[PDB]
Amino acid sequence: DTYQPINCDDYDNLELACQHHLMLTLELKDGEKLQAKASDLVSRKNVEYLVVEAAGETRELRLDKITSFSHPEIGTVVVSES
Amino acid sequence: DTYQPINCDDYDNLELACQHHLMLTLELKDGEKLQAKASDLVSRKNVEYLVVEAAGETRELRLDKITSFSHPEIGTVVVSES
Amino acid sequence: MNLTELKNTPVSELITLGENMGLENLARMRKQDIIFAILKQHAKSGEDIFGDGVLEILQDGFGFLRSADSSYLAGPDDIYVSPSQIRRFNLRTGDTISGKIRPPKEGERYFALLKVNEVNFDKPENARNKILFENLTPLHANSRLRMERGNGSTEDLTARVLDLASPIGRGQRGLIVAPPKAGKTMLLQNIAQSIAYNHPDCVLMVLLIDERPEEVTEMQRLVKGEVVASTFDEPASRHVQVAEMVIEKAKRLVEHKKDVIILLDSITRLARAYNTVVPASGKVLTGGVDANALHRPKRFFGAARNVEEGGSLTIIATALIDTGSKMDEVIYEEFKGTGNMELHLSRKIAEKRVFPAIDYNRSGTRKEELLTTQEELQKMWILRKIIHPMGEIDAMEFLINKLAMTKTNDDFFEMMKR
Amino acid sequence: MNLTELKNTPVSELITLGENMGLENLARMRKQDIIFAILKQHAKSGEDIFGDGVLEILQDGFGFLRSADSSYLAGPDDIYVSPSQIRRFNLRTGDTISGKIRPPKEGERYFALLKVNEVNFDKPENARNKILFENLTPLHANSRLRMERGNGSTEDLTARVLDLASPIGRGQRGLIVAPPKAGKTMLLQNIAQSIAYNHPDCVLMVLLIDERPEEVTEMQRLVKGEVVASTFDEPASRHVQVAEMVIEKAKRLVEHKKDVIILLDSITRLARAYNTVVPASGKVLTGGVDANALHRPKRFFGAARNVEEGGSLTIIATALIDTGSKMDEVIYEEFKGTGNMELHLSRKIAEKRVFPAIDYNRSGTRKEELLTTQEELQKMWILRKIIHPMGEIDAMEFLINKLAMTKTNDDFFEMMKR
Repeated sequence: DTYQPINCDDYDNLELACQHHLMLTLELKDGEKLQAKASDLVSRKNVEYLVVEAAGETRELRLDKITSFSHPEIGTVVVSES
Repeated sequence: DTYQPINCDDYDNLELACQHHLMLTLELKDGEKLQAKASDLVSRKNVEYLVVEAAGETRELRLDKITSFSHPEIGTVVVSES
Repeated sequence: MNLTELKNTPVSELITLGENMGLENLARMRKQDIIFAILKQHAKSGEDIFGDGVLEILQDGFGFLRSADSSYLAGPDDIYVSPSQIRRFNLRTGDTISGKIRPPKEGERYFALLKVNEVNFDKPENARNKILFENLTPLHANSRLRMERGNGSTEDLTARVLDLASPIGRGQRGLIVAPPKAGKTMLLQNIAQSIAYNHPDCVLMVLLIDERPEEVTEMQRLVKGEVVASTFDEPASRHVQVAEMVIEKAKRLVEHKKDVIILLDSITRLARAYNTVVPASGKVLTGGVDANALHRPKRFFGAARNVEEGGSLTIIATALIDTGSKMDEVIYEEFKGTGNMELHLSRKIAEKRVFPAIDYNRSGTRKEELLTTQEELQKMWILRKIIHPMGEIDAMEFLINKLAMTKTNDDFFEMMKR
Repeated sequence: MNLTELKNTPVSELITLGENMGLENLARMRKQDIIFAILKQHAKSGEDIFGDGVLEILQDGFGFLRSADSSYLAGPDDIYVSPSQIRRFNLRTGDTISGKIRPPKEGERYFALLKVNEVNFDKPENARNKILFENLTPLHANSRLRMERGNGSTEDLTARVLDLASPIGRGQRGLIVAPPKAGKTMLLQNIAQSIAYNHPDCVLMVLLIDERPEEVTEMQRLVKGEVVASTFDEPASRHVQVAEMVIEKAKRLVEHKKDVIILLDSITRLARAYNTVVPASGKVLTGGVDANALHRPKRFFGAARNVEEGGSLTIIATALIDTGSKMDEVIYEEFKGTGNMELHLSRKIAEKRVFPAIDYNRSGTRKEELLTTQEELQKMWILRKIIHPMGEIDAMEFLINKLAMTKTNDDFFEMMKR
């Protein structure tokens, strides 16, 4: 319901991946897999969104719904819901 | 019963063995021949302790109870009481 | 544990806490190193660590959450915030940030922020939507900050004399011409207590520039509120940093519709520090002051204004006169007409050991019709009229002994008209 | 034997002792080398050797135990302290370490420490649990150091005038402004004598910067306590090292709840030496003085404080004016208002041959109510009121004449009262 901003370290890592523009792995709350590219992270109306595309779709996604991520260069970090 | 600070030369030789990670042959107050691998020492409650991972159990002990320490490479130094 | 409470405990308590926690060799370290070691040892357990501070933004882009307990001094206990958070939440210099923190990782020196909980004593969403201080329209002071204690004690006598001499309003720009050995320090002390008593809502800020440590300790002990200081041991860059941090914090607090009072001690020392720290411009006036040097303190002094939208920022500074150095004489000379409130102190009154040493015939305010009422203004002008022909020290002692038996101001006026 | 007694032994006796031991050609060798050879031979005999010294930690991390007999001058007789001992015992610069020493081995040209026995005149265990000097909370001076010997001698006249003019408190930051040939040396000497007489418990320190060797020997012979100095034929780095060692030792002594007094002559020479040694900053003030160069002397001069927990560090420094060089004038100007005690010597009084040449009107203290009693303060105020209107030379001659016909200050006060 009410949106909760993500932790500082997780946000920093995600925008580090954004500026590096590296291929990324996305896990939703149900536990699925999306091999996709993150383009930018945009905050609008006190809610931040990230644009991520599998084939150039540029889909806007919330930051709290993200479960985890993994890439060999940067160790995997699991976000905290509370 | 009260711990006595050891002489400067003995402490310097022991720390040299610790930093250089030499193969220490230890002779205790009783005279027990031990194969001690010295790594580091700590000071707690104004008393100096030396910790050795002999056979991986990592035992700590006092410094006033050591009669002698020797090494095939470096010159052996007898612990001076004065 | 909370960081802001670790910085308030005495050093002996911190040492005992570190010793019973399992740490050693903590006695010979500085307070900040002790705090950092204790925090690292606690975070080794993995518990939640809270903290708070004022954000200072460096030239490179990242910022540090300095603490007011150490007068915004750099140290190993400061929390490091990457430009990530400055871009995410639109944070300027002086924003009070409070939230959770984490121990540094490998290759990281200072602690890092983990989750912001409050910005400028407010939620981040409401904090990011506030109008900047520069966009706020200045106005004349209209609401008066009455600083009469009302208890009738001998300490309130100087406050009553000051109120009769020059009223103080919210957002007023105050300047005190204090010659040496004129009891300026105790005047600031009683002003601080009067403000802390009469108006608990207004945020009180006392900053000391180029002062001795004993004055710093006594000001911290007796003045209730926030007190920062910069002793003469520290270089001029420290004075510049302290002044900039305080003024930025004051502006950010005023943006949230709050009343802020800043007692500057003193303006001449800040101007000298700015002159020392500024690059040379090639044009140097008399006394060795650079033309571009004196412009920097004007940003501090010009920030005093009454915000029309809400709240105000008032700066009651003091200057140094006839101290023997022509540099301070020039600094006072250029700061002459830039303040609507002027308070003149004199050496002749102080050398007679009668306090306060206010020169009533030459000290006053501008646009005082807004601060006071009609009959109060009439009585004040009548009192000034009768004082005017009398001698300086004579007028001072006449004011003192006329105010001796009186408890308040209005009854003094009634017995004056009689 | 003991290193300290050897360093205190006269050179001829050292030569005779060395010849008796079996040495030769010691007559044309430096005293330090004589002591080094004697110690090496006595170590070859095989006996235990004691020694002591104040620790100076160098850039790498090892330390040297300098001796106060040679004003902490680097020499072959200094004791080498390996970084292992500094990590084992938490020792900082200025720590006074006394213990057994060890003969140098091949490849080493310094004696090495063997077993520490005393640190800062205390057991090694208790020395590691003393809070740092910086963390100690400063305070105002409240306990007075009485300078009046009271024996009625003519030498006590200057001390009595000191007590009448500027009371001295434990932790008072004193500045004595002295023009040339105004009898400053006799004033410092009398102050040191009176302090060593009245208060034997407090540690007395005399610091001389850029002084002729005859003055150094005079201070060494006459002043009770210990005196270190650096003659003008030494590099500025020598003055810097001497001052830093003195102030570190004073801080380490204050840490152990002791009262230390440092008489410095002069602050101007120390500031000039610091200016010479410091790297250039790019900003040069008037008179060719670096800006940041004055940050170091203040950290010295500002170390004077009255520690609330216990102890005290009282620094009285002499400043030089009228010397004809703008550097001295600007150095004085920067140090204008950082001292609790001010004392102005007068060339005009000195040329009239009356002593001590003290300007009563332009001298005093800050917050003198704490040191003295109520009746004494009232009497002093009466005296200052009486003296102030008249001339300067007349004031000093009147004060001397009135103090001459009485022994103690109290009797003079009663006589003045009548």
